[PDB]
Amino acid sequence: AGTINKPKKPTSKRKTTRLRAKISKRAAEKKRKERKLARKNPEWRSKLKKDPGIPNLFPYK
Amino acid sequence: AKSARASRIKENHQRFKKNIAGPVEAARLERLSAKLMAIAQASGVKSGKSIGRKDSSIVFPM
Amino acid sequence: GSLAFLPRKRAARHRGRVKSFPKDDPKKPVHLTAAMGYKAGMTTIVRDLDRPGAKAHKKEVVEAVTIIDCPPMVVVGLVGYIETPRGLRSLTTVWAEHLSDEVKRRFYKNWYKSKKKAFTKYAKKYAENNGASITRELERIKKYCTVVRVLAHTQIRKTPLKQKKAHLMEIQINGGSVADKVEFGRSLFEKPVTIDTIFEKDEMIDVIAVTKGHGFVGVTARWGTKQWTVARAGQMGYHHRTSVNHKIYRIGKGDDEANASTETDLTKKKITPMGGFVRYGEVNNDYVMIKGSVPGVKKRIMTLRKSLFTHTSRKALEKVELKWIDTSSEFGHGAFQTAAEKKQFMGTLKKDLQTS
Amino acid sequence: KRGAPGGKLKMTLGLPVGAIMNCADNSGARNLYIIAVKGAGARLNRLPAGGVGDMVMATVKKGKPELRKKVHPAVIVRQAKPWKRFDGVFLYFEDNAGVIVNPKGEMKGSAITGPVGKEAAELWPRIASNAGVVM
Amino acid sequence: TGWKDIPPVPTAQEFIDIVLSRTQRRLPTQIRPGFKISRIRAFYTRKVKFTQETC
RNA sequence: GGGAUAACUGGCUUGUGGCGGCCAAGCGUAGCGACGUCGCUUCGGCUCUUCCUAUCAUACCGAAGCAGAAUUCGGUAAGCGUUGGAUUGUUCACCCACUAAUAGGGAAAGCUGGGGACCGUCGUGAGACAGGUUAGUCCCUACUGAUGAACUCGUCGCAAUGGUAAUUCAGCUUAGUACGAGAGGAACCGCUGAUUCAGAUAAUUGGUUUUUGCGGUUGUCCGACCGGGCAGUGCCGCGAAGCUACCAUCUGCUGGAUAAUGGCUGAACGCCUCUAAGUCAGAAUCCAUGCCAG
RNA sequence: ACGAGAUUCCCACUGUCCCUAUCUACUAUCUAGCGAAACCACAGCCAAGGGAACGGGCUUGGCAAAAUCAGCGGGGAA
RNA sequence: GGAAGUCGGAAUCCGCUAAGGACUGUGUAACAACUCACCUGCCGAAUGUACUAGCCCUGAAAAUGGAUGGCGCUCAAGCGU
Repeated sequence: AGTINKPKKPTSKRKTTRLRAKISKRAAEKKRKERKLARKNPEWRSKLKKDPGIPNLFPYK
Repeated sequence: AKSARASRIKENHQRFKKNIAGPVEAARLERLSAKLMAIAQASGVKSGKSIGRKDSSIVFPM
Repeated sequence: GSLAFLPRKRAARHRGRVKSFPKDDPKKPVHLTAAMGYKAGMTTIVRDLDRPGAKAHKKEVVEAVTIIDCPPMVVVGLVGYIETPRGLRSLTTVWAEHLSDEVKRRFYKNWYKSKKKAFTKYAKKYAENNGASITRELERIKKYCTVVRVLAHTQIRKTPLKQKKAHLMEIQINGGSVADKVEFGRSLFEKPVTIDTIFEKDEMIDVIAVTKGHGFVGVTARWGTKQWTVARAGQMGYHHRTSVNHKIYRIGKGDDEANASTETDLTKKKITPMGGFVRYGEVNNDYVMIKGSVPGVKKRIMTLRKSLFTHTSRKALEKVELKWIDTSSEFGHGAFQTAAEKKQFMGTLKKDLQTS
Repeated sequence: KRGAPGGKLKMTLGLPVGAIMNCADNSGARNLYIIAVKGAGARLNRLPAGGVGDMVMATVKKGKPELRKKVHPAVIVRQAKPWKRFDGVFLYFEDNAGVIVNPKGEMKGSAITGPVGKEAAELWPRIASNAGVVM
Repeated sequence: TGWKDIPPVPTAQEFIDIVLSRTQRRLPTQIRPGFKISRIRAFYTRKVKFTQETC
């Protein structure tokens, strides 16, 4: 593409405060839905987790 | 069609300027310069050969 | 309209500047580049066309040409320029001794009431052993300058014009070493240079002049209508224009007494129309017959310069053969080329017998 | 191959779209009605116009019933609007007339009534063959 | 005369790409939820109709 | 009749349907699960300036039984253009052609045609009322041009910066050649015109006439003639000059760097590779010159 | 048959248009004299940002040179 | 019609083996021929595959000229501690 010779309109990185509140409200709303969905949790939880064990490259295995 | 600033048209014009138009204009210039040649030919400090000084700024005034 | 001519204001000067001389290399011989003339008018010619591949090949064509009165120019000075990071700069100029009254008139606004002493002390520089000062300037140009120009002024006492204030301009000297062209310019001092030496026949030139004025005009006639890009009212005309690619068809000598004669018609006549050029007068000097139309009103100063580039068309380097040149009156529906031809057609009149 | 003639020189066009010109051939048509001009440009509000030697598309208003069934190409032969030839002559005729011609350039009739314009005769050999007067 | 003037027949996948690219690039593709409902209806109606005509 | 509510959308939108099964790395220790495959199918017109590209054409490239011609699909590209009619029979409103082509949008906008809400009374299986009331808010700047004080007045120049311009088609030659069974049928170099656009110009042609220039003529008048007045220039013919007309004529120019792409040398990666270091060419593109202002 | 009735078609004419150009008078323009009104918080360059799709004064950029004359219409719930 | 591994349907075994598919592509009208799989000699020490986590590119944008606040910043004047 001929971007160097004829660049197009820049994409502004100057954040508008309208987006920032709107961007923060969605982050808060999305976090709440995860906590609510994790409360319903129709999914099995166990006690002992899968321990990967000692790495093979450890010289004193 | 091909534009006036086309690369191919410039190449063709360059050959025309070198192989056809060049010799003709060179012959014309010789004749014209000859006519103007005909009309025209019709101590250092004390002589001026040593070119000396006649009769805003760039540096800051010290 | 076109946005390439956008500031449609009156030209800052009535003369018009070249704004570009052709690129210079030292290999070509020494020559001049531009000249001045005065627009006389238009006339009709018949040309024996020799255009291979055209419909009018080996046929006669009727064309419109414009006549520019060109008295010889007098070289009265020399200017030298140097190259700078800020462009071209005038280092010094060397004027010639014994300037004429016309060229001094250019330097004054009220010439009649003035004590005419322009260049009075400069003349003493030549003749009072200050020739070292003149040579020092000439040597300064030789060893520091890259472009050398000639100051030449017209001779309007020869032109049938009520104006007595001549026109100055700088003409570049191209084709040679800086030392060679400086000796060229000094040798040209106090000397008339004729138009047939600057240009010649069947060559294509550019003409620079200020167009005819029209005053305050609306959008209909100014911008051609059926912000800066929106058509508005304002000044129309009196605009500086540079028209290129105009072919010289003939250069007349003025002293030939048969300027308008061709090898086809054996009529001893000059270029001036029967009764004289309308609103101009009689062309009594060298003239350049330029094909087509050219910017400027009659009796307007006309700047002729060479083509900036070598031509790429067969319209250049093609011979121009003339068959007949019109001389009938422009003051009406003229039908006679010479005063003799009118008297022969109508016989003798009542006044002719009474006087005789 | 559109029937736009090549090598034609510039002349004053004096027959715009929506004009009636006579028919000069013996094909059975009396007058023609211009509705299109071959080779016309594309500029706003400009009515296409023709000249001597220019192919146009025309319909027969009065004439033989067969010729009134289809739109025919035609070459303008005479023109009332004065125009200039390269010899410096401004000339004009006393009427506007054309000839029905197939898209290739062959005349449908066999004879032409009245003179034929010089530009049309030179451009189309078939019209030049069926002409009695050329001026 | 012959049958060399038959235009090429695209494959099944190439037919979809030709049709879907034409409706994407030959028509505007910017509609906003805040416009009038009739304007929104006209926009999407044009796309459905345009795709069929090309097909 | 009462209660909550002025109303909506703002990194929105665009090209690939939904539902069910099979498969499915994972998450997890049954459930979620993409790509594929199978099954069922108010409106219209008018516009000027500028911008966008989501390119219809013109420029250059990649691919296709692409022989030639004509094309088709795709890529870089907004430099340059994107028409004249019908709308007079029927409908999903869309035919006729011309042209190189007759692409789509934004600034969302004004003209022009098509096509009110409260009470009151008499009744309500339902409306009626010429019964009452009522909202309907020449200056500054921008742009285009023209002068200008200060630097003594003037002459000749430079060029920072700003704008920028050209476009498409055809014909001749190549050539009835390459190519092709035939029918048919190119291109580079060279030459000549025309369309659109732009800048000028009045020799010639046409138009215009208060040149009230000359002539003719109607009505009324100066007693007749001559010479004239008035009819807001009586009417008619010609009419220079001036102004104008693709209704006339002339002119429109050249270097560098690139995009797609095609390459050279050559690692990554002991093959290989146009790329990594290095580097060649290459579009109507970009930047300048030519051009306009200063 | 009749109708300042409407529509269609045919012939004729036309600057309606292709596509504009020219000319005349009064203005517009300048001068002498005379001489208002509407309206007026204060002002008046642009861009991006200024949560309440609100800017004219704030931010931070582009910039930015006295005093004037003429033209214009761009801005000033249901 | 022709079909020899290579226009198609289906089986896809054995020998010699170091190894070699009733064959992965080019090719022929069919062969032929070339190539791949696989094996050996020369060379010589580290490699291959699939995932995970960082940073970087793409992961869609229209329409007046403009924005990490501006200049500008690259072993930073960016990112993590």
